[PDB]
Amino acid sequence: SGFRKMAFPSGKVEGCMVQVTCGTTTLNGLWLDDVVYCPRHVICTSEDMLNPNYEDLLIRKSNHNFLVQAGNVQLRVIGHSMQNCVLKLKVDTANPKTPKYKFVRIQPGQTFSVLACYNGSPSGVYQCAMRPNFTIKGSFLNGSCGSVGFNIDYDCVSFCYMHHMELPTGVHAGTDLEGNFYGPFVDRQTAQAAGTDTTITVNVLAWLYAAVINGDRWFLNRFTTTLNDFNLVAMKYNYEPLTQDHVDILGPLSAQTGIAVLDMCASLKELLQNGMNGRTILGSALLEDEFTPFDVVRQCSGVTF
Amino acid sequence: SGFRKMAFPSGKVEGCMVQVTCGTTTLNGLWLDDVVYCPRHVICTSEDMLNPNYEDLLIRKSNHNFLVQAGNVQLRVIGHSMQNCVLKLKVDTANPKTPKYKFVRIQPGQTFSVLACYNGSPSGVYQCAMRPNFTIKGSFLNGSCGSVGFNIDYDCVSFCYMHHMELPTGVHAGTDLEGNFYGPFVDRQTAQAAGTDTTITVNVLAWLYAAVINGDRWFLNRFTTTLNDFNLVAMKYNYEPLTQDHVDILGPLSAQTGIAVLDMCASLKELLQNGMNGRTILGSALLEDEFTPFDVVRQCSGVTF
Ligand SMILES: *C(=S)NCc1cccnc1
Ligand SMILES: *C(=S)NCc1cccnc1
Ligand code: NA
Ligand code: NA
Ligand code: NA
Ligand code: NA
Ligand code: NA
Ligand code: NA
Repeated sequence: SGFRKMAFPSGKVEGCMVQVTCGTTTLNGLWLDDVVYCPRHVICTSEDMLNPNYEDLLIRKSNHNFLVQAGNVQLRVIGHSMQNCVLKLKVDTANPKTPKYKFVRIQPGQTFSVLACYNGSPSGVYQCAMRPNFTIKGSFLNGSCGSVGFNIDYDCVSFCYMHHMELPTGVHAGTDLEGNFYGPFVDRQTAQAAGTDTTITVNVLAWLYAAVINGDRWFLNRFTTTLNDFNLVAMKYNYEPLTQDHVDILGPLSAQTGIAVLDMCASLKELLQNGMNGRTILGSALLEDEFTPFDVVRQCSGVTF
Repeated sequence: SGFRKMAFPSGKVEGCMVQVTCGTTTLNGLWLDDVVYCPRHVICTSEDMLNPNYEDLLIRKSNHNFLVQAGNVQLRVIGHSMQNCVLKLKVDTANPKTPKYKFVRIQPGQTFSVLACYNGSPSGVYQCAMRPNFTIKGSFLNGSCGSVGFNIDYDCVSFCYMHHMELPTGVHAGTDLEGNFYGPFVDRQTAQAAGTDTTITVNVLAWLYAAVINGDRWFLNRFTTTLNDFNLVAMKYNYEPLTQDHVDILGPLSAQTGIAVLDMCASLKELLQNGMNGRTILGSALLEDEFTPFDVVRQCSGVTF
């Protein structure tokens, strides 16, 4: 009983974090096998960040200019290359703590854990979602770049995010581990604005299922709806449109609870139109959208790693 | 920028989790040096839990009846003893992953991270507070007993909680690592009710400081108050009384922001009397009370471990 915003256990990723310094800039790197991955903006001065030419800046850099430290211990850099917006630093030692891993590019609405790091050392772990506008709402200060986001499946870490940027509005932008930004963002200190941050409808529904499984049932009503009728209301409240693909993914929660997905949609429609009237669901006064249907099943069934 | 409910990195504690089985009951143990700590109710059948005599049940148990497994590998039990509500199982091997550690008994209002485990394996990590009624609001299923709560100071783990019980209301009870329950709870399946769950006022104020540091300032008003005047309002809204000790602990946040503690109290008084009028603070529609003043300073300054 109870339902919490839960992060994956961080130990497998803690063993991969290193410090990368180029000139006067220090941030974090990810050490997997004999490669260290980090944001390419490690090479930029404060002048440089305003309008950087990364290919031209990288000409003036050699292997020995990239200082990589794993705990108390210096790694030897034997190659470097740029892939999109990340640098790959080849080192002479394979990380002995390298977990089974994959690089995945996630979809908007997918969740992941962030291990926020400074100087190659972990500060804390929390759960994030990739927003529909391809930002994340993190907790990141200067020096946090190269911190990563991940999911675990038993013993295999799927890395999906590396932190690069804070926008002027205080939301966060970054890349997959191939160095491709999520969304239209660029690694330059220029005004970039995010688009509409819509609510992840399929995740809200999953969390309403989690609420029913935990005895918070006050919001269940006498109504049903259709995908087209629900979606007219979703559009008005800046919710993502629900598709049959989303209905299919919610099937196991529907089967466990005996509440038809379109019935839960009609409960959600009423909460949008009426508000919460000062009541809470699973200790929240807002509809929570950073749990996926997979997250709710995992937490409600006690899946381990 | 941004502010998140952040857990400590879990790796140091992941290395200490084991599985303990007695008869048909399996739960989690904490392996530090050559001792495994676990809830004494590991020895109880389902009949037994209704009215257990732990001393009498333990007479029928020998070292070889306690099955301890660390990953794929069986530990040899060479002694056992009961201390309050925990068993201490002496094993023939010191845990090679034993971190620097301490056992601490926390005060109500203090926060900690929980590593929720099943079968000795980690499921997830989240942040909790010790409530003023000495319950916690966790996420725990059957098999989660022996999961622990902890804080880290650089490289030293302070264990403060071991999970034992779910109350009929779905809140959680457990012990320190000396086996003394927090609150009046007992390790018996009998109806136990929690007292009033009051709000941790000093933590709400800390979070309002975190909000100002992050640019969420709409709630700051033109008023001040006194400790006695604020406390009349606190009592009416089931908030804990504020003491000068709490005012002193909030000093560094007051100094950083230039907002006098009693001024922030007057802002909080207005939020209690007026509500949020459908607005949010740091993405919450409720006043959050599970960040300590220490937690806010740590997160806002990027402290690592
Ligand atoms: C990374 S080392 N620097 C950019 C930045 C600053 C603050 C928050 N997020 C990213
Ligand atoms: C521990 S193994 N069993 C008791 C229990 C059950 C559910 C949640 N919390 C504790
Ligand atoms: Na990280
Ligand atoms: Na992004
Ligand atoms: Na959700
Ligand atoms: Na634990
Ligand atoms: Na307790
Ligand atoms: Na708080």
